[PDB]
Amino acid sequence: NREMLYLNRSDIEQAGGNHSQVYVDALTEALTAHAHNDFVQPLKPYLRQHIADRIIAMPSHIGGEHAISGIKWIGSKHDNPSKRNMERASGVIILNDPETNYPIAVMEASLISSMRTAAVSVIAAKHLAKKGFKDLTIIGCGLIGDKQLQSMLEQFDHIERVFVYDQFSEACARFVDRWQQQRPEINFIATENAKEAVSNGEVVITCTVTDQPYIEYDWLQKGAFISNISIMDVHKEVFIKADKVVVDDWSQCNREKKTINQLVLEGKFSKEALHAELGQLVTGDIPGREDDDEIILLNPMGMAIEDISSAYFIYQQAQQQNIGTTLNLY
Amino acid sequence: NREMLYLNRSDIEQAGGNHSQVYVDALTEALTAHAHNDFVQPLKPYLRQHIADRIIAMPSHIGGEHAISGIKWIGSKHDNPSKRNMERASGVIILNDPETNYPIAVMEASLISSMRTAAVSVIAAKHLAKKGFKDLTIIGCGLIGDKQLQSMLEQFDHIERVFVYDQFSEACARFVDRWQQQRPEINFIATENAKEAVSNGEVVITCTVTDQPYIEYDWLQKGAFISNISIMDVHKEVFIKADKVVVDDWSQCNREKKTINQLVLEGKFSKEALHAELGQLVTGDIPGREDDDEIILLNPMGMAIEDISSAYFIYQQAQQQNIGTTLNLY
Repeated sequence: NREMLYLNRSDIEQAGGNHSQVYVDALTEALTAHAHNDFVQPLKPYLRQHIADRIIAMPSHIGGEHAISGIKWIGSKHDNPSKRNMERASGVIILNDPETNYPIAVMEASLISSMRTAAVSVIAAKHLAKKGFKDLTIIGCGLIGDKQLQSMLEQFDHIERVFVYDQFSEACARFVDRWQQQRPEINFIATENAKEAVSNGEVVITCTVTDQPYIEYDWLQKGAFISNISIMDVHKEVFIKADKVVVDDWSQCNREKKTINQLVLEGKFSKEALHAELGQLVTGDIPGREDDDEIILLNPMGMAIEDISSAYFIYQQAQQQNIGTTLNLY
Repeated sequence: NREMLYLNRSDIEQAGGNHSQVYVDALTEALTAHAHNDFVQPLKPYLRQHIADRIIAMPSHIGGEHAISGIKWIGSKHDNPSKRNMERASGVIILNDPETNYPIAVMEASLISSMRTAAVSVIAAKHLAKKGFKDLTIIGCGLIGDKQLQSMLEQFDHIERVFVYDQFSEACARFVDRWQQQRPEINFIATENAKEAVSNGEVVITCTVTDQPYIEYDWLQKGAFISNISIMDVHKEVFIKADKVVVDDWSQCNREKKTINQLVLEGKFSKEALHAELGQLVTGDIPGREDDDEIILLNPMGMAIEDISSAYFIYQQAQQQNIGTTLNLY
């Protein structure tokens, strides 16, 4: 019979998707396959009927000993939390057996999506953050910020303070209150503005939904690593002044015309100026942080192979634990 | 609760998806919205790890009084029937509420896909075939050919003979035998070659999987309508010599470099030479067949709005009849 496994968010959590390790492990493998160019990843088509209101199709194939195909079909409505009391992002991931191309799994996407994006920060930090760093900064208190924080805390037990800013001060206060209770020994500090938050972080993670940059280069401590997960938060000067700029995929960043492409089109950046793709750091191909004064920027577009790899890892754990609903295709 | 309806192929059939009318009705509306440019349809990204071995993401939004978003994620392995005794094509359609962008349905795609492609031929024939035509030609005896035939027979009761060719003579014989039993009064004729089949058809439908053209212009009877569903079957001269060429979407056909784009890039065709987009015939914007000697070619790329419209029609019928499996997203 042609069957598929359906995994809702509860099943995904039950199968290990509520903690970072599975994502770190999945993405380490996927980033390795990426550095060996053993994947295929078409440009993501956006469906706009805000730069946030859209549904994005993210297909990819990851080659290798355990190859997998699939697509993340993920949408957002800026309005959902405020007007409808629903999460902003929603979606499904479909997995496909590359032997037959048949769909084999239908899974909830939003948890997986935000967890894999947090694992991006984790893996980058393992390579690019100062060793033993004590101060973490989160900008933006949504579900992205929440998974970013959860994952950093799981992966780096030396974090002692967390600086937190959201321009909706209310969202900030609720976020700090819950986390302060979740982790009583860690000092969570709600800051009065983004500058205060950024200025204090040895690792800074941007998790907002604006498209105007506010982060200025001189807010950055010497030795800082900034994981610019929400893309548009960082002023252009930062790209020009950081000692190292890392991306997930050069060809994606250099599409017309994202911030890096605009920099290239004037005479201000080039593939030559780029320190690394992330996968290249994973493989030990190119060094990561080399001293403790370097200010280092990661600017990831976000890649389908990350979603499909993660979802696939979780699917196998679910199958092993008899989790999920078996559906018939026919 | 965030819930979705899962409809497998059996449910889709139970909900009316096993007959043409629902597709004709869905596509008439979608083609109307297309002619009024009330849709958004990104270029389809192909995932190739044969021109047939791939998975295609087909996202679209159809505006209008009952707007709907969604994606068809549909794959093929040339090999599946021969090596694995599985259907070549497989896939899922996901539907999305454009209010929130949340997914609302997960449905089996392959039946819907082939049925909507047959409805394309039906609707085009209503506008472009000679009225009362008696002779139908099917080239290719797969599931595409099968749905094309089923739908023409349902929609045109004046068909008296069906000329059938498949280059795998065995596939042809099995197809004719089953259909001869299904419809005993109609003469099904297995032909010795494609030329014999094409030469006899007042309506000719191409349903093969080759990428080399064999159909020559002078095989075509005066007054013929050819629905070139499998795209590559028709020699270039046909595009140049037909009295009318109709497409589903000009911008899609003129992408670099399909047959029509190659014609445009040399000096041999232009948007000026094109008689119509299909939607324009539906709206009564541009006349269809104007006399009974005209030889008329339809060359459809295939469009996401057709899949999503059809799936949406079927979803509503399913909801009304309590068909399908309710899934939780969370």
